[PDB]
Amino acid sequence: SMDHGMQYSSIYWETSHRTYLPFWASLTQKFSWKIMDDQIRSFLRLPKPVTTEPFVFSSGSPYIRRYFGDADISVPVPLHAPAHFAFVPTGTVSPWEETGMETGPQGAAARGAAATAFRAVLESAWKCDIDEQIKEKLHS
Amino acid sequence: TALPPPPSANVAVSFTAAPAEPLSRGEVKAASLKLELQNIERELKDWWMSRKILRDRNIGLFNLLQHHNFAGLSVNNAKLSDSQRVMWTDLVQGKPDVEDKLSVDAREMKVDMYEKLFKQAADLENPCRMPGVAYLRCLRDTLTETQSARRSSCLNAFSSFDACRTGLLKQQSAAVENSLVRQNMADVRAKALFERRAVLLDLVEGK
Amino acid sequence: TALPPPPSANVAVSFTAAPAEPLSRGEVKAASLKLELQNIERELKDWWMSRKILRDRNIGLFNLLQHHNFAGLSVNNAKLSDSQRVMWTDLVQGKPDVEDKLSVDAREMKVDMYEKLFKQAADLENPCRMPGVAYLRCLRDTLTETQSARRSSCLNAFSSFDACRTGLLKQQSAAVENSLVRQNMADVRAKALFERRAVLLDLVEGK
Amino acid sequence: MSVFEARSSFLDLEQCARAAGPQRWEAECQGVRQRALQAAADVMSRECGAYGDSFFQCYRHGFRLEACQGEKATMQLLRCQRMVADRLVP
Amino acid sequence: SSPHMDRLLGDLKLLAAYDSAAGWQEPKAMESAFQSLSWDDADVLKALPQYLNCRGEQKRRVDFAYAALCPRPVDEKDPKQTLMSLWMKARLFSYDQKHPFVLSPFAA
Amino acid sequence: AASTIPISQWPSLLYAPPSSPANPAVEALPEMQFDDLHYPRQMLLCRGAGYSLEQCNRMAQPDARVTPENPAEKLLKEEAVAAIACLSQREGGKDEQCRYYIERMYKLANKE
Amino acid sequence: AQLHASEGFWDSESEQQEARLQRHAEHRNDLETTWEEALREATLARNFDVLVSYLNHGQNGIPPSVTWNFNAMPYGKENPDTKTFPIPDHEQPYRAFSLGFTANNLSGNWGDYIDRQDNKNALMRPARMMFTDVFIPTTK
Amino acid sequence: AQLHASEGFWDSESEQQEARLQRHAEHRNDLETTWEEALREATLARNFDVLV
Amino acid sequence: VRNQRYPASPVQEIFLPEPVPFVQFDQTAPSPNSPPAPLPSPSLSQCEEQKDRYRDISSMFHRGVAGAEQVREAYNSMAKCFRRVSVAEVLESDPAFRQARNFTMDLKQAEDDQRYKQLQYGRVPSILTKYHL
Amino acid sequence: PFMWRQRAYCAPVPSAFASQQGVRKPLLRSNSESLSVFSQIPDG
Amino acid sequence: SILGAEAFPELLSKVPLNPQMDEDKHFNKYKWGNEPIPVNRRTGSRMNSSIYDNRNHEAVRHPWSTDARTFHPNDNPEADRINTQYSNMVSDSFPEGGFSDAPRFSSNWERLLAYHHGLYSPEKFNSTTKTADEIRLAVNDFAAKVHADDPKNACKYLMIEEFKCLQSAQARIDPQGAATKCVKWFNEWRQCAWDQEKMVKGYNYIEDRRARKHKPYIGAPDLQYS
Amino acid sequence: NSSIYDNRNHEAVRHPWSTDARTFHPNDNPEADRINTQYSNMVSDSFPEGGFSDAPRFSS
Ligand SMILES: CCCCCCCCCCCCCCCCCC(=O)OC[C@H](COP(=O)([O-])OCC(O)COP(=O)([O-])OC[C@@H](COC(=O)CCCCCCCCCCCCCCCCC)OC(=O)CCCCCCCCCCCCCCCCC)OC(=O)CCCCCCCCCCCCCCCCC
Ligand SMILES: CCCCCCCCCCCCCCCCCC(=O)OC[C@H](COP(=O)([O-])OCC(O)COP(=O)([O-])OC[C@@H](COC(=O)CCCCCCCCCCCCCCCCC)OC(=O)CCCCCCCCCCCCCCCCC)OC(=O)CCCCCCCCCCCCCCCCC
Ligand SMILES: CCCCCCCCCCCCO[C@@H]1O[C@H](CO)[C@@H](O[C@H]2O[C@H](CO)[C@@H](O)[C@H](O)[C@H]2O)[C@H](O)[C@H]1O
Ligand SMILES: CCCCCCCCCCCCO[C@@H]1O[C@H](CO)[C@@H](O[C@H]2O[C@H](CO)[C@@H](O)[C@H](O)[C@H]2O)[C@H](O)[C@H]1O
Ligand SMILES: CCCCCCCCCCCCO[C@@H]1O[C@H](CO)[C@@H](O[C@H]2O[C@H](CO)[C@@H](O)[C@H](O)[C@H]2O)[C@H](O)[C@H]1O
Repeated sequence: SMDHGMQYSSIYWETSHRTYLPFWASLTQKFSWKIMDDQIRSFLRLPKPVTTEPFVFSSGSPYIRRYFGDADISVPVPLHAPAHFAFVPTGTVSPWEETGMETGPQGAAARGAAATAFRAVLESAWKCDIDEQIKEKLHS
Repeated sequence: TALPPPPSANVAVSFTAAPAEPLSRGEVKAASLKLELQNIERELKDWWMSRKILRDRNIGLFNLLQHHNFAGLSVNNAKLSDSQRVMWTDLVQGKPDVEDKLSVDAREMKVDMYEKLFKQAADLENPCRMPGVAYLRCLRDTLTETQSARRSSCLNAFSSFDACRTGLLKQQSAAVENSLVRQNMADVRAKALFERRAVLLDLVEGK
Repeated sequence: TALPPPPSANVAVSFTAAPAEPLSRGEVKAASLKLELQNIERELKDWWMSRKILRDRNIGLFNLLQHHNFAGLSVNNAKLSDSQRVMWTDLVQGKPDVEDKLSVDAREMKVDMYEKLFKQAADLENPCRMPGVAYLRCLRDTLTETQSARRSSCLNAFSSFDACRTGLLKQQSAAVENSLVRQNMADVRAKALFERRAVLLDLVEGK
Repeated sequence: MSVFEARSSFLDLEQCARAAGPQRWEAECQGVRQRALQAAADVMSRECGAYGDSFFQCYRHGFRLEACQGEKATMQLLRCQRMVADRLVP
Repeated sequence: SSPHMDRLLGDLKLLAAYDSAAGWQEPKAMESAFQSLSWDDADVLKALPQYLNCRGEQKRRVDFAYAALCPRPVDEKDPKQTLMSLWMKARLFSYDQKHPFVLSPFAA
Repeated sequence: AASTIPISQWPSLLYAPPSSPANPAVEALPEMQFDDLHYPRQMLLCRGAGYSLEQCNRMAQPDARVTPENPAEKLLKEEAVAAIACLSQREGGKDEQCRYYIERMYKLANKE
Repeated sequence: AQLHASEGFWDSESEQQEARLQRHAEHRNDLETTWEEALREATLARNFDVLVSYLNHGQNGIPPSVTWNFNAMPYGKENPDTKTFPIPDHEQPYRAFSLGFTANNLSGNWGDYIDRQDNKNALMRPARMMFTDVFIPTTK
Repeated sequence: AQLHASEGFWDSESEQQEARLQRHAEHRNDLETTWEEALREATLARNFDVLV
Repeated sequence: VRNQRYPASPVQEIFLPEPVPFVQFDQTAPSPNSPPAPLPSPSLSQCEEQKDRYRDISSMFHRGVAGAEQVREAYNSMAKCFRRVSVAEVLESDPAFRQARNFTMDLKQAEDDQRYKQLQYGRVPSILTKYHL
Repeated sequence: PFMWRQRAYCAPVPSAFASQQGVRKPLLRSNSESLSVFSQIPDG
Repeated sequence: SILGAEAFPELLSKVPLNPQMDEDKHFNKYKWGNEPIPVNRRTGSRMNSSIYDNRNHEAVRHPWSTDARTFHPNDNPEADRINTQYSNMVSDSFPEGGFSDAPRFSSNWERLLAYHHGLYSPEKFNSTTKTADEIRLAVNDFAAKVHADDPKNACKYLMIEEFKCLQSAQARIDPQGAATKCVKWFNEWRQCAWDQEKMVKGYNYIEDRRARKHKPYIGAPDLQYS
Repeated sequence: NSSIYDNRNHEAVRHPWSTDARTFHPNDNPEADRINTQYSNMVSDSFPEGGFSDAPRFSS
């Protein structure tokens, strides 16, 4: 329901805003010297742009120009089928699995050294308390 | 209440912590135990959540029925009038019949009350509706008569009505019994799973 | 493909079909067997769906990597150029070093190629990136020298590089082994569950 | 590292203490003592890590979260430790 | 019956409270915290001068733990912050010299 | 007075925080570090060298690349010990019982 | 522009999420139907190899991990999500100037090409017609 | 008219369905949180009566 | 509920804002030129009410009509009374604290000292030392 | 090159994950090209 | 034997850990009181933001059932925000405890499939906001690694700044919103890469002669630019 | 959804479970000749004979 829409906003001209168009503007028309310049260059053998040559020296990898019906409209296209490399081992990561909940080195490392250190500190304090309890129990 | 999410590393660990040596027999057995534990916990959660949801829903239904002052085959309502209770107990357990002491107009009124009550109680999908309505229609036909002469004519319909009635009662009893049995079996199974999980946690290994 | 939905009654059955008598011992045992069967089927479905999804995803990843012409620590790519393959095998397994036969400009070019390749291969999260870049920087510093004089200076960094390298290799091997073991255990468990379900279906009762 | 192992370690400790005596136990039973404490510590970590991580998170966030309100963040951890001790040492 | 654990958790709570009161501009609350920060522990008092002179692996362990707990560098001019830091480090040093720390995830 | 800090000014808020009664060392905030990859990297390097897990765990050491230590703990040692003694004896310095030592330390550290 | 549309660049985050959900749901339904079929066949045959063989009855590549869209790009004269370093005034452009006894362009602001605003203030917006030499109303 | 609005009479089927879904989700989350808490307590106490 | 720092916010903030407070000490009172006098050495002769009230409240809690806050309060009072003598023993025995006890210094020497030049934080080593490069 | 799942502007286009397609068009393209005007259109 | 005797000094000495606890337990040690953080800012769900989206200000849809009550950012904040630290600022744009749209998967294959289709990541769903200290630690580690990678690089601080802005905007839990902020530093890094390359490999162009009206006015100074 | 006074009109109905959002489209521009005018062929213009494709498979 987007095509053929109604006029949603109003069209108007504010009082005394200028138009910058004379009465012969409709008979006026545009012009570019580019076509004539190209003809003259071709006839006088003037320096040509490098876009006339399909091969591209502007990079190290091979590029070839694809032309759209004219030498003025071109795009470079790479020829290489680039080989990519990964200095990575396979099967070393399972991102879907939450690893902070599983017990193990991978779990602690998905957690952090701060949490592991805190756990170790709690462990040490608990061991101190339990050693005191063991002493007071076995001395009896 | 819930716990806060667990802490995560600030620096990115991609694979640096991955093991550089294959697992051992004890670690494999520990992994198997972990899987068994998670399966047990899944079963326990299913049982517990089903039990909780059903209990809550049924207590809510009971409170709603008590709020709207409902009465069923098991007459367990204290806010009932004695007359309404007598009429409902006659429809459920006894025999609806008009007394000879009443005038014909009062008999018509009593039969209309019976019919209104029973039609509001039983819908078209209910099996006992047709027998009940037939019996009450026979009563309407035999208003200007005595109970002795009305029995011979209305018995053939009261029989079917009482049959459907007793069928519903037996259905209710059997439902209660079967639900109790199933519930108890499920609870026993859950308890056994809990003890199995306890022993597996005593045997688990790791840190 | 799927089956069509099962047929439903046209006339409304509300409770007319409910049992009017409590269940029996055999029926209770059959219900217990049905519950066991459904649990077994749930476990089997979990195993099968996980296996299927993982297989599909990993085959798709392999096809994508083959389509984009990727090469990893296990050099299993046939569309590689011999020069690229030599360079990658030196970065993974051998020792990157510039030959004395080359001119200084060609040595600089070779080191730049090594650096570009290794930086595209290893990201900042990778552990071996810093040792590799340090070794290549030492090479850049020691271009105008012989291999004999360059070894004494670059060995201290090549050691760390080779250590990280071998660590990654061991990680990959251990991952393969552990995944195989876990997969085989899961498949054996699924097969056992299937046989248990078969015997329970031979014992099931009802119609 | 497991409850069974920790209980066996504590039994070894107690029997070696009964063998040595109340005067030379602290000098003759150090290795068994350390092993028992380490096993009990592994058990405590495994069974109370969640609560420790929760307290760590609350401390990081200044006890501004919902689960950090009140004293449960601490009482849960203390109760877990007490339960582990009462299950191991006696 | 768990004094070490209790006082550790209390000191952590009081550090958090001091930080919050500083953020909210509350001298009364932050001084209350500083005063309640368990200054009457003989063990930590006796370990303080030992930590002030320790060196090597023990010091590195204690500093690693203190960076895990309180990684923010306190202002070198605030004696209250300096003293609370010293007290926490001395407590950790006492715990470590009684039962050393095991900070690595890999262990057996 | 204290106006809201939009989300676009948070990176500067992290390394140039506003003034508080308990400020950190802003000049040292870029030096606060705590590596979560220390032990994983150590183990990886050792296993690549060829050591076993036990040898790696015995050779492991805690990270030295952590937040630097406060120089006050070495320069104001005696004054800090005296202040801590005063606190331990006077219940944390309630009703200004360690103002003496605290002010001596503050002067030594600030110098107007 | 059509190439961008194939990649979902002009789509919103809601539309991207809905497409992702649609793929998820189709895949899930296919999987569950295949499981039902496989289980039925393996039950009537009493063999596990049938279940195993049903694992390859359906792998081109993978779904994209992340997506980028046009609405995620920031815009705004005051929006600090576009400000890295101040642009010098001798490089910033000028706004048009119109001033006369009859009309001006200083009593209002029309805005940018994207973020437009009404030039008239609230009190005279209901009387916009009165500030125009010509007015073409909406279609409704 | 305000009474009708309390009962959701002026609301559309989409809005009714969304409210229904919202109730469903709140209830589900409450249930799962309560289950996690109950399981933790019953595991630290090793007793089924706590779950009950 | 908030007690605004600037009730006349549009006007007060401009010409009389609030400064960052100073918490090390009051700063409005004179500076003592002498240390505190050594308090009398304590002993267990002052734990009477603490011990007896802790016993009473623990008994009443075992009954179930006391509570836990009272128990904690009483136990902490008693523990403070004991920590007093523990700390006194530590201070009087350990030699490292004798200097701290007989420590004395004046604001003039404090201002004349020059240790504040060396209060600069260090620099964390390079991350290459992890790989030993 | 550090936070790939969080930096989608530096990620490949969804047509690259598909494993299917004189000289051919490149198989791998990024979304960062959207930040260039003459990346796809010509400079004619 | 009572539990936790020496562990609640906050309770024994009426020390509040925050103005909320102060107001609750009636300690009254916060001179400025407390302005409660409402529930819509304490918790909530992820929402669509752009005005060029039809479902704007609506909760994000997931494969799982989710509470659709959204987190509302602070759009009309009070003039005085006494605590201008990151702790109190982050609550205006994210909930500290994370969003309330996390799933509890009934099975592992559902999790697998969600991840495979790009609808779930634990890094994104089971997590809290990052504290300023954590952000700084991460940024400083990344900066050290980049410096070790290459000191004589010009785009180094630009890469560090995009990393910093991502971390500050919490890209772990709001990746799209954070990229919306950091793409500018990415673009600057791209430009710096080209500039460094053209300085290394000498790349220049023939500049044309000076234009006849390079100066708008003869009396104007023509400041020379490299 | 069907009503024009609904904002999500012509959009699939949302359920607690994941559902394919491709909707059944009624026959709005039917051909003049509908040779079979039996209920069998008429019902397909407003409902799918095999039912809708939004059925759940509950995990529990
Ligand atoms: C109180 C203050 C006092 C102090 C003063 C203070 C100020 C001092 C400074 C001076 C002011 C400077 C201010 C800054 C100016 C900037 C703004 C500006 O200038 O432009 C704004 C304004 C903005 O317009 P715009 O929308 O932006 O469009 C801009 C375009 O560029 C232009 O738009 P355009 O091109 O569309 O408009 C041109 C227009 C007019 O252009 C012309 O006509 C060209 C001029 C020719 C003039 C000579 C011909 C006169 C013929 C008279 C004979 C009539 C019959 C006699 C009857 C007698 C009885 C009544 O063209 C037409 O409309 C159609 C005519 C086409 C034919 C023209 C050529 C043929 C001419 C011969 C006729 C032949 C007919 C044959 C028909 C076919 C038969 C087969 O520009 C204009 O409006 C331009 C026209 C202005 C005309 C104003 C009408 C009044 C003229 C009298 C002025 C006062 C006279 C004083 C006494 C002297 C006379 C006696
Ligand atoms: C960061 C700091 C920055 C700070 C700021 C810095 C600022 C920048 C730097 C500034 C540096 C300083 C530079 C100096 C200041 C710049 C000023 C400037 O450039 O101006 C720009 C600015 C315009 O720029 P703009 O961007 O284009 O603005 C928009 C357009 O203006 C919009 O155009 P519009 O749509 O509104 O249309 C206007 C229309 C307006 O057209 C009319 O008003 C004409 C109406 C005539 C009606 C009666 C005509 C009767 C004639 C009949 C002829 C025979 C029949 C022929 C039939 C066809 C002709 C009708 O067209 C014209 O304007 C025509 C102008 C050209 C003709 C001029 C005629 C001059 C004759 C003078 C006569 C003197 C008599 C003296 C006798 C003394 C008494 C004894 O100036 C204006 O304000 C424009 C209006 C100017 C007023 C002209 C009014 C002339 C009326 C003459 C009536 C004579 C009747 C006498 C009767 C009394 C005796 C009985
Ligand atoms: C060179 C100076 C001398 C020549 C003067 C030229 C004409 C002066 C222009 C008209 C002055 C009054 O302009 C009137 O106030 C401002 C102008 O920005 C506009 O007001 C509008 O923009 C302002 C921005 O500042 C907003 O605060 C206001 O909410 C909005 O309505 C009105 O729409 C306009 O009607
Ligand atoms: C005795 C020496 C001669 C005395 C007379 C000097 C007259 C010079 C003024 C003429 C106008 C020059 O205006 C402008 O300046 C210089 C030339 O001067 C040119 O500038 C351009 O060409 C000159 C070559 O000489 C380059 O050095 C310069 O880098 C380039 O920008 C412009 O193309 C010209 O447009
Ligand atoms: C049928 C008969 C046809 C007659 C043909 C007559 C041809 C006449 C051609 C003259 C063209 C000159 O064109 C103009 O000249 C001047 C100097 O001369 C050039 O040079 C001028 O501009 C450029 C830069 O803008 C610089 O060189 C310099 O600043 C200035 O000298 C202009 O760039 C050029 O646009």
